[PDB]
Amino acid sequence: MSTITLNNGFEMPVIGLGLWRLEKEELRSAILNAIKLGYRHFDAAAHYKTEIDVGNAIAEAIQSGLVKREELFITSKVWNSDHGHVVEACKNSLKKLQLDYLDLYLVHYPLATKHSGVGTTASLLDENKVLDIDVTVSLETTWHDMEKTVSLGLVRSIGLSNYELFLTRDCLSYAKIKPQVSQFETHPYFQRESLVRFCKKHGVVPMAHTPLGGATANVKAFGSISPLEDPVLIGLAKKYQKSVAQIALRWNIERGTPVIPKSSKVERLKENLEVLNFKLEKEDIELINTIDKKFRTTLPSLSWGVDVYA
Amino acid sequence: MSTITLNNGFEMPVIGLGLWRLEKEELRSAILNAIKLGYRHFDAAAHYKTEIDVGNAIAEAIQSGLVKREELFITSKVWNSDHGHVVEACKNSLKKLQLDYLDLYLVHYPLATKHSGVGTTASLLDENKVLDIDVTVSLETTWHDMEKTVSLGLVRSIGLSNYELFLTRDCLSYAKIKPQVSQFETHPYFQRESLVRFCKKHGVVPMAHTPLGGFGSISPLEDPVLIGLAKKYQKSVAQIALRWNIERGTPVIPKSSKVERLKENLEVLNFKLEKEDIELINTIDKKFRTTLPSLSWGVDVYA
Repeated sequence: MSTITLNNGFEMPVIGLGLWRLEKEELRSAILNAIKLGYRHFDAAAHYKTEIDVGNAIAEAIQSGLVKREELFITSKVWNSDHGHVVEACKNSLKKLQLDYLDLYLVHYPLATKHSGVGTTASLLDENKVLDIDVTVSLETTWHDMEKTVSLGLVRSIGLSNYELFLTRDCLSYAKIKPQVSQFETHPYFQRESLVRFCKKHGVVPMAHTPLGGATANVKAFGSISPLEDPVLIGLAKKYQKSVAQIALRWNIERGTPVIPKSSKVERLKENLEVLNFKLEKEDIELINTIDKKFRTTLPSLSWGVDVYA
Repeated sequence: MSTITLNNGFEMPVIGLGLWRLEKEELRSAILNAIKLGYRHFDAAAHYKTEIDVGNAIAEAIQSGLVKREELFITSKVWNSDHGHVVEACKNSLKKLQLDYLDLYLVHYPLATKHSGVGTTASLLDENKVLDIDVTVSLETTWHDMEKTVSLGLVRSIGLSNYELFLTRDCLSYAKIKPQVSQFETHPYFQRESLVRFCKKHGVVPMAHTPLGGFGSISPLEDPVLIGLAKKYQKSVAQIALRWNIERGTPVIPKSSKVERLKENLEVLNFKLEKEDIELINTIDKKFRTTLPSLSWGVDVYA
């Protein structure tokens, strides 16, 4: 089976295509190729500034008969600048994506910043070139407006992005609609066992963005540490006759954590989706568990002038 | 200038004695010796299980004329198991400490766990030996009850412990009484500049617990930069580390029983670091967290 049941009954594909940093012709080809290969889950966001292009690619695929809307699981996210404008931000995402509903809508960060206009998300700086962090809209107020997007019928499922244990426990304690999903960076070098286990205990599906850590299949410069170069994963890739990326992705799937790897290259798109077609043995899961480095690789731009993980 | 003005007008001594892991005769003597040397700020907590002994030492000090209550700044904290029983927990701390009011009352962690009885705080475990974390009381509900301890006259100033940027921004956005203080681990190997600056921007005084940092082991007091500055200023490395936090408006609560160390820590008020030397220390940040909850919780809250 290729899906996981969310706590409101909807089925979510456990492999999705992460769309962060895909643009223009590469974005169009990636989405079309992915749908042709069998991808049914696409992870977008307002602040990627690509929702119109994502919508155009999905529209082409539907109009060409490659897939039906109801077969797709489409996610977007409300940016930090719209924590006080959730419903209108949601309507704007739907307009740009050419959709009547979203399958999943996430709070992109547990952080409100100065509003910059609906549909024109931004990370505005103050007089000292420091992120203009808002201190008027609570995360709970934002969450209750996420609940409104559900009651309005704009969104089926709602959830969190980049929330950790304290913030997730807080959400559970004030939520009227419990989050369906909590998405955050996790992979074999940042395993976050306690956070994953806590989400699952309370019926929240944890979802791994950045599920390969720093890693890409490109030729690159020295000085970028990644779980895919770990000898443990290299050995397991040889054992299973899989790529190291496939081993890393399957490790998250084995613990009930869907993955949204990013890729435009058809060979790799195909390999990542074929993670559905093998299983890791128990002892090999336990071997991968030993290589955690507690190593965070997905960070906000230095241009914020604030380390939110300080 | 031995105090900093909180956003509600009360003065707080920038050097305090942290009482974590002091008990029995060591605790009583440390408090009496600290007061005699000039300490006026004492950082207690319900979950340290020592409030009765802390209160007895403070009472003895006042009774002997060493100090008056109004000259002392006393802090306690509500434990994770009491996030739904804040006023009861506060009155219990006041009873054990033999005080009529607290100067400062902190939420010990941004985490609620299963209630274990007022005055008998604990970190309870579920069926699989994992911390029994509560999902019914919000941090905002706890905060409004911290505000109620102020309304009732039990507490002058209220604040946060072990909250970081996302949680502190959230508190500021729903608080009716803005927190006076945010206390967290910070020292030259875990400088957290963005968090310190954010607190200060919004009128919250950041306060450094674990201000000296950390077989074998690791410590900022062993960094060649601090060792060199110690010789340059003719101070101890610990004094350099403490002064560095004081220089950026971040009070410190070092823990210590030995009179010689108590005295040296308080004399941090008697010298200043030059701008260029502060900048030298700023270069040695390691983002290195050393103060962690017990492994017996079975959960890494910083996961």
